[PDB]
Amino acid sequence: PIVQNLQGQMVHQCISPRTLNAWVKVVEEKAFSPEVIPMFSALSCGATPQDLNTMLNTVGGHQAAMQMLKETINEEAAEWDRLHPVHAGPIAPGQMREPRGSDIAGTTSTLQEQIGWMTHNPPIPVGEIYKRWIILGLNKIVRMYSPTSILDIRQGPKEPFRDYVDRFYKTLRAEQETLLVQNANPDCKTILKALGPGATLEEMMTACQG
Amino acid sequence: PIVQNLQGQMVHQCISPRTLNAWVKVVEEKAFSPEVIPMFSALSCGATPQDLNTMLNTVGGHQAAMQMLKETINEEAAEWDRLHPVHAGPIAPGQMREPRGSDIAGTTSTLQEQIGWMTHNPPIPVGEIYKRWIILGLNKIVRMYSPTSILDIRQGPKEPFRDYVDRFYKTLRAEQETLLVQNANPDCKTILKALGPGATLEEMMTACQG
Amino acid sequence: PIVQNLQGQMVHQCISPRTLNAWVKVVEEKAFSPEVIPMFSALSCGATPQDLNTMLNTVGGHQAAMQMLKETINEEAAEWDRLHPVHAGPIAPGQMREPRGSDIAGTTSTLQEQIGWMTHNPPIPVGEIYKRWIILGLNKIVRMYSPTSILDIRQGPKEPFRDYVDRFYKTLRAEQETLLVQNANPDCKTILKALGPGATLEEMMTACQG
Amino acid sequence: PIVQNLQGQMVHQCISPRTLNAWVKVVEEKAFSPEVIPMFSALSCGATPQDLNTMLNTVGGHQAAMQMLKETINEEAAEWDRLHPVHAGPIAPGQMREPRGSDIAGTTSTLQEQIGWMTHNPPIPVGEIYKRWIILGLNKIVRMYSPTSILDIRQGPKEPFRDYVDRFYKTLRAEQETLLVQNANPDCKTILKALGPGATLEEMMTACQG
Amino acid sequence: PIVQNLQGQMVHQCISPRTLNAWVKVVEEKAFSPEVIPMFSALSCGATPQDLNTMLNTVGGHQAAMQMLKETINEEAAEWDRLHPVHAGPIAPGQMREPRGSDIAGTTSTLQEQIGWMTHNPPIPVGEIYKRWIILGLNKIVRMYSPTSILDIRQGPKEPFRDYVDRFYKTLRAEQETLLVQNANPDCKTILKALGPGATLEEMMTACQG
Amino acid sequence: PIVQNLQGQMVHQCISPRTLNAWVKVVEEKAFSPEVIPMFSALSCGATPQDLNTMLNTVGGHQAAMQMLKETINEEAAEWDRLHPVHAGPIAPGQMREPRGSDIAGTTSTLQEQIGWMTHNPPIPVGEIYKRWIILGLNKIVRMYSPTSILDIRQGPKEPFRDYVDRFYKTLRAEQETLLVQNANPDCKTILKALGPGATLEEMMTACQG
Ligand SMILES: Cn1nc(NS(C)(=O)=O)c2c(Cl)ccc(-n3c([C@H](Cc4cc(F)cc(F)c4)NC(=O)Cn4nc(C(F)(F)F)c5c4CCC=C5)nc4ncccc4c3=O)c21
Ligand SMILES: Cn1nc(NS(C)(=O)=O)c2c(Cl)ccc(-n3c([C@H](Cc4cc(F)cc(F)c4)NC(=O)Cn4nc(C(F)(F)F)c5c4CCC=C5)nc4ncccc4c3=O)c21
Ligand SMILES: Cn1nc(NS(C)(=O)=O)c2c(Cl)ccc(-n3c([C@H](Cc4cc(F)cc(F)c4)NC(=O)Cn4nc(C(F)(F)F)c5c4CCC=C5)nc4ncccc4c3=O)c21
Ligand SMILES: Cn1nc(NS(C)(=O)=O)c2c(Cl)ccc(-n3c([C@H](Cc4cc(F)cc(F)c4)NC(=O)Cn4nc(C(F)(F)F)c5c4CCC=C5)nc4ncccc4c3=O)c21
Ligand SMILES: Cn1nc(NS(C)(=O)=O)c2c(Cl)ccc(-n3c([C@H](Cc4cc(F)cc(F)c4)NC(=O)Cn4nc(C(F)(F)F)c5c4CCC=C5)nc4ncccc4c3=O)c21
Ligand SMILES: Cn1nc(NS(C)(=O)=O)c2c(Cl)ccc(-n3c([C@H](Cc4cc(F)cc(F)c4)NC(=O)Cn4nc(C(F)(F)F)c5c4CCC=C5)nc4ncccc4c3=O)c21
Ligand SMILES: [Cl-]
Ligand SMILES: [Cl-]
Ligand SMILES: [Cl-]
Ligand SMILES: [Cl-]
Ligand SMILES: [Cl-]
Ligand SMILES: [Cl-]
Ligand SMILES: [Cl-]
Ligand SMILES: [Cl-]
Ligand SMILES: [Cl-]
Ligand SMILES: [Cl-]
Ligand SMILES: [Cl-]
Ligand SMILES: [Cl-]
Ligand SMILES: [Cl-]
Ligand SMILES: [Cl-]
Ligand SMILES: [Cl-]
Ligand SMILES: [Cl-]
Ligand SMILES: [Cl-]
Ligand SMILES: [Cl-]
Ligand SMILES: [Cl-]
Ligand SMILES: [Cl-]
Ligand SMILES: [Cl-]
Ligand SMILES: [Cl-]
Ligand SMILES: [Cl-]
Ligand SMILES: [Cl-]
Ligand SMILES: [Cl-]
Ligand SMILES: [Cl-]
Ligand SMILES: [Cl-]
Ligand SMILES: [Cl-]
Ligand SMILES: [Cl-]
Ligand SMILES: [Cl-]
Ligand SMILES: [Cl-]
Ligand SMILES: [Cl-]
Ligand SMILES: [Cl-]
Ligand SMILES: [Cl-]
Ligand SMILES: [Cl-]
Ligand SMILES: [Cl-]
Ligand SMILES: [Cl-]
Ligand SMILES: [Cl-]
Ligand SMILES: [Cl-]
Ligand SMILES: [Cl-]
Ligand SMILES: [Cl-]
Ligand SMILES: [Cl-]
Repeated sequence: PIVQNLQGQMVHQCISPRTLNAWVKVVEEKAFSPEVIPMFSALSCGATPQDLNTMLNTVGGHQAAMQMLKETINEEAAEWDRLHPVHAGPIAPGQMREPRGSDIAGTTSTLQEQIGWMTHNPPIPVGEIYKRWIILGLNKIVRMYSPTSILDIRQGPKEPFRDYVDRFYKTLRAEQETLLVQNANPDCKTILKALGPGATLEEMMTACQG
Repeated sequence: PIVQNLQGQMVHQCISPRTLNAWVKVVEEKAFSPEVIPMFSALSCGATPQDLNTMLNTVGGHQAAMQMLKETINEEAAEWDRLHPVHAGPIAPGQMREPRGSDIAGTTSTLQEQIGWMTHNPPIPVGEIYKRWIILGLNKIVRMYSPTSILDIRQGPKEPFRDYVDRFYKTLRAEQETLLVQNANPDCKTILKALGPGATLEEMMTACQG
Repeated sequence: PIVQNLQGQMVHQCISPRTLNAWVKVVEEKAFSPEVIPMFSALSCGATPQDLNTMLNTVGGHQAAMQMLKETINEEAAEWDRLHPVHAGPIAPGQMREPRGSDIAGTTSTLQEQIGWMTHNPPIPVGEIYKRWIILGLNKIVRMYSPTSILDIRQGPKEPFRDYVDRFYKTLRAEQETLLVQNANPDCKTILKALGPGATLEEMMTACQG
Repeated sequence: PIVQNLQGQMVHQCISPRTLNAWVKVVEEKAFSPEVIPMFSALSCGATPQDLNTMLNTVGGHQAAMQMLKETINEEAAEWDRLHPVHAGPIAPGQMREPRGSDIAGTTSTLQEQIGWMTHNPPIPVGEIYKRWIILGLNKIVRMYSPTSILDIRQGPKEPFRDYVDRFYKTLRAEQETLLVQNANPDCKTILKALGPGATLEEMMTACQG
Repeated sequence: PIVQNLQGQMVHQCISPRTLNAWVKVVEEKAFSPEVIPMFSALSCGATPQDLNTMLNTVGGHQAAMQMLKETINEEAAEWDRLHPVHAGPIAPGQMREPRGSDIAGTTSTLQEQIGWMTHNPPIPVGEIYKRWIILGLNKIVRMYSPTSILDIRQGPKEPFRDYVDRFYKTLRAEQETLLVQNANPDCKTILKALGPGATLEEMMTACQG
Repeated sequence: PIVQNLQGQMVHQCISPRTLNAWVKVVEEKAFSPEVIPMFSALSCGATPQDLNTMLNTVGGHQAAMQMLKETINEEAAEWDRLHPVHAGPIAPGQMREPRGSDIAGTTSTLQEQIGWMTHNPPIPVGEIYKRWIILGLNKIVRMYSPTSILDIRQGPKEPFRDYVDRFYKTLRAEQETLLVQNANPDCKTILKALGPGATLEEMMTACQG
């Protein structure tokens, strides 16, 4: 990634073995759960487009999702070229050429060019633009691999209300208020209807404790 | 987080994979025990609002508690806007705009803005203000998930006094003096009543050793 | 490797025990899966030819592949000498001699010479030239050890379409569009034929969900 | 803690996840064995009063001992106020207010104030003063939880003298010379009595080897 | 070891616990396999003669090999004194005395003297000279503990050619072309004889795939 | 320990949790094997007398040996006072008082005084003087706990000569040439007697391979 060192300058440093291993392990253990996306954004802090492709390439398996990640990046890269056409001409000394979509994705750009774009003044955050494309495609993967719909998360007759709300918002996070009340069991729904329409979650959970 | 480097300046650095993993593991192993709150405050030392949302997002499951954490942050953010209304006008060069409640929560604020607020002179510790909101909501979660009341922690007839005091103050910490004497078994309560009302814990524990 | 320190200068530092262990473990666990190649490129970030030979030497076993890696490096080193003949003459003060193929492979070159080449102005990235030779030979090993052909990856009658696409592009990555449709089961192929020839993968996967 | 950086100045840095985990694990595995006290003093090297409360708060369970640690800190803090009464008056620029007992314990003091006290010239080591209070209370816990008295550590008829001396000074360390000779078995005590009253331990152990 | 810090100067730093543990573990797990030698050279990067003796001393067991390592170092140290006799005389200020064989082995030399030799201008790499002696003796140990001769590595009638070449060059690496063809089974040797005398390994392996 | 930072000055830094854990684990797993002594010397690189007492205090159990370590340190400290009597008088500004035996052992000396002694010009290496006392006492512990004598290490009738030499020099290292030949079995001793009195170990091991 690009990290500010002891001085104020932004400089490139190699991706650490801990970062490489942490990203590989979180995909092996949690696949494409919703919490894998913010873990990816944190492990790729300040990452160059080369570092982003490194993390995505180290993932063995799940190639159906990774191929869908290819098509999404290609769609976003094509829209970038539609909105930012590169103007031909010799690049002035001390300046950088305009990045294309494939340049932001690290396909037609070198590490030196990515360092120049990200450390420019003003900078061209090609790493954050690429990560924004990857996270978008990763969110489409999480929604596609979401197994349960929010309409099928109903509280059991003996299920504690806390455990049911855990399953409700867990499914809601993968799929990306009153339905929570409607899907409760008859005993708790009677309690929640007498509580008022403007109750908080900690008020609803406290009312249906057992 | 924002860490003072070799020079005196405060600069941003990426959250480490060790910090990300340490927070995820402590929630998997201890859930919402009282000691998870100070562990969260230590792992989020100098954290920006972005780093705080990162730690809260990496938590898979327990979404009922995390959704209650949303409503608490929204309540504290709304009170911040009620006490600190943003005055319109162009921001002077070298200055930062006034943060709103959602800006402190990292919702409508960029990392660059959070760096400017936290490294300002004088600084606006939006990270510590946000963490103070999160810890408050986390304390409400610990009290809600506290299983046992302090009134039901009584010493057994054969239970050693040390083990009973362990259960007493463990429950007392989750729920957030004379009751300790009252809930002791008849043999130790006779000893403690003859010891005096101003005895220390190490004096009470020494008196009921067996 | 060669890492820019606190100052702007590029300086040599020893390869870390974490990097040594991470490369040995990834070969023990995944052998020559496609994702081992980008893991090798990331762990050898900024590596000198000496560090590259170190990583390749620490691999115990798989010597059939490592010997094929020798012949590939020898072929690329011989082509380098054919395109870059060293011109005889005394080396001027502050300058470096022209590297041969065996010099880039770290065979006839010292660490001091590799530091001088990589930190020259302009630099001679003998480490990146050598790594480009190693990755090329490693790609030939992955293709040789690829067990299944893409023609034999067909969807089962009861196999979910997601799992089949996982096996399809996993094999496709090792071997290095319409065939994916042709190798599907009759039920999904009927669905995909009525979808159109320009469908995306997430559209094809959504159409054959079961 | 407060660590001298590259320059000569003392600056604050966040407590590391390794330090947090090392202290939690050593209490889970060894509870209040005598060697836990020096482990606590080493892990809290240069720690601020905030870092000390962090380590003590991350301990789950053993709340009977931790509550006794509260009363000891309160006793030492009350004695500090009895010996160092704070004199009222406006604090001069560049100076710090006089710390109270609760200020040294991190109860009524901010991290900024603790940084100012510990980095003052001359410094006020509120962290070392607080740690001296904690270690004192921790030593009272070790002595209270010491199970065996030194009077009951006697050498068995077939017990090797080395193993018996191991149990002797292990108990002696928890409880905090001739008794070692008296508590030996008749065979070794006959040997030690003929050795002289001024024998060393390695001389006594060598004399009773079997 | 001696590592260049933030400035250009070479300075001594303590050997890390990770380096100490990594060397002890690799000897416990792989003993004296050929890949242990380059692992030793990498873990001892920039090591002083004191650090080299530290790594060799931390090895418990295998003392027969370590004693053979003593005699080899003594032989190389005696040859160094035969080629570099120390000339008597007072050492000038800012200069270092000429190292003997036992000085390079860290036997009659202090750490301060080793720092002065390795950081001299021009430097006397006593650490690299000592490591060159140790690696030479370690190579004699690997050849002595090599169990199988290359003449006894023959391909089985049903053994895949890939697995046989793995055993061939594994044995060849421990012992330190046409024989590979001769030791193949009759079916593959017929294929290799019709392939030509100038075939590569990947051509020979491809020809005998089954 | 005292480590040279980015500048040339020697400064104190806290002992790392990895160093604390590495020393505790090596005593739990290997007790007082000979290789524990050089592991202690490496982990205590640049350690102050306070850090040395920290490592020795974190050892739980083995108190018989640790108490023998007390008496040895007391003997060496008493000899230091006999050879270096402290001359009374006011200490000049910028100077340090003469250390006593208990000052070198960290008993009557503060960390600030130990920093002043070790960073003086010229320095007083009280840490290396103390470590030299500890290693001496640790060597007496290894010899006392050495179970087998070198006279009882004889080669079995069917024992391979390599395994027997492993047991020979392993015992020889704990206890601290021709005997190796005498203690061999009759078959190998006949071979070694016909080899000559000036044979090396690798020659003797090669001659008795089976
Ligand atoms: C090659 N490249 N081409 C693209 N677009 S394109 C013409 O339409 O195909 C494409 C795009 Cl859009 C984005 C980036 C890459 N990029 C990759 C990518 C990363 C990546 C992106 C993902 F979104 C998901 C990933 F997991 C990895 N790695 C690969 O794709 C490796 N891979 N190979 C094959 C196969 F063998 F089947 F072809 C398959 C894969 C993974 C996906 C399924 C099959 N690595 C690199 N390393 C070194 C140097 C440059 C690059 C690089 O620039 C791009
Ligand atoms: C999105 N946002 N919106 C809010 N308030 S609001 C209109 O009323 O809803 C809200 C508030 Cl108050 C605080 C912060 C966030 N914030 C989050 C939050 C963090 C967070 C806060 C918690 F207090 C508890 C957490 F675990 C995580 N992450 C999410 O909330 C992710 N999430 N999504 C859904 C669902 F899919 F169900 F919608 C659910 C969750 C977790 C809780 C239960 C369901 N991440 C971010 N990352 C990247 C960039 C910005 C942001 C961000 O600004 C805020
Ligand atoms: C010695 N050298 N010679 C070559 N070309 S050449 C005349 O034709 O043979 C050759 C080439 Cl092309 C590339 C680099 C090396 N290089 C190696 C190589 C690395 C390497 C390259 C690979 F591509 C695969 C690897 F795993 C390791 N290590 C070895 O080869 C060790 N090894 N030994 C034997 C055997 F004993 F069988 F001979 C075998 C091996 C491994 C492969 C199978 C057998 N390490 C070194 N360390 C210290 C100092 C210099 C060097 C070094 O310069 C070169
Ligand atoms: C709150 N505070 N108050 C005190 N003195 S006082 C009026 O008489 O009670 C007291 C004293 Cl003397 C010392 C320090 C604290 N301090 C603690 C303490 C640390 C601590 C000290 C110990 F010596 C042992 C510990 F483990 C932890 N943490 C707590 O005490 C948490 N806790 N809560 C309860 C309960 F819920 F039961 F109340 C219990 C505990 C732990 C002990 C048993 C019950 N953390 C903090 N974090 C953030 C900011 C400030 C602070 C803080 O200033 C002080
Ligand atoms: C003592 N010294 N003497 C030598 N040459 S000499 C007169 O002929 O014997 C000799 C040589 Cl040539 C090389 C270096 C050492 N050196 C060792 C050596 C390292 C070493 C070298 C190896 F090549 C293999 C190793 F594993 C370790 N450590 C030891 O040897 C410890 N050891 N002790 C005994 C025994 F007890 F049996 F005597 C045995 C061993 C290990 C080998 C088998 C028995 N450590 C040290 N630490 C602190 C300070 C200085 C030194 C040191 O200078 C030298
Ligand atoms: C206290 N002190 N006194 C000594 N000499 S003296 C009057 O004759 O007794 C003595 C000497 Cl010579 C050397 C150093 C210490 N030193 C220790 C020592 C370290 C140490 C040295 C060893 F060589 C072996 C060790 F493991 C630890 N720690 C202890 O001894 C703790 N301990 N306590 C008891 C008991 F409870 F039984 F008393 C026992 C032990 C361990 C040994 C067996 C019993 N830590 C400290 N921490 C904080 C601050 C100062 C100090 C300290 O200065 C010295
Ligand atoms: Cl790392
Ligand atoms: Cl995976
Ligand atoms: Cl794959
Ligand atoms: Cl831009
Ligand atoms: Cl369901
Ligand atoms: Cl419930
Ligand atoms: Cl569910
Ligand atoms: Cl990390
Ligand atoms: Cl969890
Ligand atoms: Cl979730
Ligand atoms: Cl403010
Ligand atoms: Cl109960
Ligand atoms: Cl009790
Ligand atoms: Cl309970
Ligand atoms: Cl490391
Ligand atoms: Cl392997
Ligand atoms: Cl091998
Ligand atoms: Cl070039
Ligand atoms: Cl198949
Ligand atoms: Cl499916
Ligand atoms: Cl398959
Ligand atoms: Cl850490
Ligand atoms: Cl615990
Ligand atoms: Cl608790
Ligand atoms: Cl003071
Ligand atoms: Cl007992
Ligand atoms: Cl004994
Ligand atoms: Cl006992
Ligand atoms: Cl380390
Ligand atoms: Cl071993
Ligand atoms: Cl040994
Ligand atoms: Cl030389
Ligand atoms: Cl064989
Ligand atoms: Cl094969
Ligand atoms: Cl074999
Ligand atoms: Cl550490
Ligand atoms: Cl132990
Ligand atoms: Cl103990
Ligand atoms: Cl001295
Ligand atoms: Cl024996
Ligand atoms: Cl043998
Ligand atoms: Cl034995």
